[PDB]
Amino acid sequence: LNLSPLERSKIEKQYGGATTLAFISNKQQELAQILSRADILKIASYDCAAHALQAVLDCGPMLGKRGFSQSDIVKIAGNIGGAQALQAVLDLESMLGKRGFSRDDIAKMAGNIGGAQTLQAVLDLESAFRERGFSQADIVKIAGNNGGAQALYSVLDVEPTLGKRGFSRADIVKIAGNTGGAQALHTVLDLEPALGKRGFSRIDIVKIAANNGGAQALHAVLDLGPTLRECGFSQATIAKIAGNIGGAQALQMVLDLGPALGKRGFSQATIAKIAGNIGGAQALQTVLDLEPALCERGFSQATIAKMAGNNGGAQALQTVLDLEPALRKRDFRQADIIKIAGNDGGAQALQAVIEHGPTLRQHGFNLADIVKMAGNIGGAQALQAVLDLKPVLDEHGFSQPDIVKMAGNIGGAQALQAVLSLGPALRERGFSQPDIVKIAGNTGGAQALQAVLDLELTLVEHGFSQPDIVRITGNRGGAQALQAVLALELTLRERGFSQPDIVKIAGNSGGAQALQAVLDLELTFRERGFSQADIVKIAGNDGGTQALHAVLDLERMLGDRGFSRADIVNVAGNNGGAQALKAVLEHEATLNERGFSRADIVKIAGNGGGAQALKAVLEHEATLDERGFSRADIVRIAGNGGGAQALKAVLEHGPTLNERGFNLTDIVEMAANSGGAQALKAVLEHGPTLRQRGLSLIDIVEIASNGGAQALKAVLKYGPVLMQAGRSNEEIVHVAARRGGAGRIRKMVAPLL
DNA sequence: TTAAGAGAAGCAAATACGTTATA
DNA sequence: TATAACGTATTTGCTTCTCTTAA
Repeated sequence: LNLSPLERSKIEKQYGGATTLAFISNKQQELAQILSRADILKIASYDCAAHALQAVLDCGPMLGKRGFSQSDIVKIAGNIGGAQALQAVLDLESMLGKRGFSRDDIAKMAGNIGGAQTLQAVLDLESAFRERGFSQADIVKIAGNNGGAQALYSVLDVEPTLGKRGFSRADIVKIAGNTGGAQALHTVLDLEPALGKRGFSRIDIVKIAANNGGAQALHAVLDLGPTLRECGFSQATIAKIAGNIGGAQALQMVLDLGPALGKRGFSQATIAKIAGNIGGAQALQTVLDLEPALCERGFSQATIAKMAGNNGGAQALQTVLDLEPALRKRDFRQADIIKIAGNDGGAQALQAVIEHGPTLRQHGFNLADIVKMAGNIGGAQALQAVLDLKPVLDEHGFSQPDIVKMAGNIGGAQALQAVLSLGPALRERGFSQPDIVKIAGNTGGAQALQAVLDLELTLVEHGFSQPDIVRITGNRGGAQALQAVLALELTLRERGFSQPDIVKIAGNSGGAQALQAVLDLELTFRERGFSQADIVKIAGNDGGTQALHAVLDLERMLGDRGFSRADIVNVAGNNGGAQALKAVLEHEATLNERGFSRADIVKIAGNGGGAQALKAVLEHEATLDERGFSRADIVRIAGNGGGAQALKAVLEHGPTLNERGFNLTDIVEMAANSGGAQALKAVLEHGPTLRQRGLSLIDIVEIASNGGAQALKAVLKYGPVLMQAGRSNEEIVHVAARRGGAGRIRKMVAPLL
């Protein structure tokens, strides 16, 4: 084996690694019979691998046949004391088997440090976790971390005393199910009293403690807690910082760095938002050390605080400091850069962009696509998976946008494999190809495709159908919703609900939480009393359960400020309704002062984004009066989805469009639609060209308000071509000035291109 | 050599909020 | 109008590396 002198040193730098490097290049051929070159080098990357490699050749073959996988074998031998843990499978892989333990089960105990004497700790307290309430499953999760024998021997010791102290058995498990959990428990048993007497909830104590190094986080609260409060930090905010891996390091780093960041501009809420992830301590230190080099490249400190405000943000800030020059010397705009690094693992997505970006444009993909596939958590995996799978997907008959669809969401790497693995089978069930692309086309897409295959048969008989199985999953509800439909549609079919009802409530992101939410709330709603249609209206949108709970919490106060039932439902019955309902109560005061009636607030709030639109009607209503717009006009412009954006647009492009010849009434008609901000934008930049081509002012206004930005961009691209082919201006305008005008125009060109 | 523990980075999935385009 | 279809934020939950301390 020709080891690159990099590969060598990575073996030699281990405690005993000199002895190992001899051993591998002595018994090459033996080892070659069980291990790949990768497997070897991975085993040899741990302290004393000489003895671990010898333990693969003694116990490995005699474990291929005891029911273990070679992938499992490596994960156990490759580790500190990995030779003891492998010895301790051929020692007791049976006394555990004789007690109903899987192979993945035994593998999961041995595949961390200390694995050997944890296996024999399970062997002894399978009977004391038994007559204790604890399941066999429990035992494994606790023991699936480094040295979980400490965790086991200690759960048995703290459970009695804090079983009777407001802690679930599945809180005890959350705490001990982490490397260094013995510490975690023993630190709780001595600190939850002092923490209750400081206003910290029981749930909070759980979260603070249920990470690696939970014990350090727990003292750090009793140490820096009070001192953090007298800086401007909530007990809510404090427990969010400490609720992560290295909370003790994030807290301490806030103190050390906060007042220095709080003078560089960084608001205390921004700072915490950065300190509130894993490695929050690292981000903080990195932000303060890369502000200027970044302040001098076009990065606003709100933009800087985004890149820092995720997992491994410290690594994001640096990979951008170094590679913004390169990617800007490529064709990437600052906002694209921030998308590809403003995610967890952004440093990786970035490097992956350079590493595959050119090779991808060659494959067919423009840069809007590459930013879409990289602008996700795990975008590095996403781009790499698109390469390796590209020829395959083409064979299976998938469009290029159909690739960027599946690849464009989180876990897109996974989604692509799933449509190769599953999918050829899914046709046999009777699903369409675009039906399949919908299933794979959202987050958790790989997961959904499996769920469909597992469940669709039992579902169709249960009184549902494939078309509204596609509906439930293409609409983001996913695997979770399909499992929840299955297990709940019976309780739901005794409480009075219909199938298109159950379909509607499932057919949204979060729809599994909603199905259960209705079940828990439907009575109290009916008690108040809203009808079933109301419950379904409120529930059947993204974030359903939030909306259902907010109504119940606020229906009183709203009815105390002039608003009717049918008002509350209309404000609740869109995405963000929970948000829309809190904003009504908070901005209803000054909106009555500024000339807006009750039914108007409902008009402004009774769409998705109602919280934005109400706030936006609080900002611009002064300076829209002094431009000439009536109150009634401000209500039309805001009273659509995206209302907030269309009021910013009427401000921003309003004047520049006046010169061009558009009257204020015109501006209103173009802005008073879903997408109005874009209709104005498009008229702004494409209006003058269309005027040079022979189109009326009135023509442009007719298209922009029927119509829309899309229909204008289409007249723009193909108008000339339709003319050359003998179409008239009057034709092209009548056809584009309606709903789906864009598509109508592009169906009119097509026989030409 | 083997354990124990602590911190950080990255990946995937689920859920929540918002904006646009389409009859 | 209601909804399809995106675009992103926020939240949970791992697995995997690296690193230190300790015996």
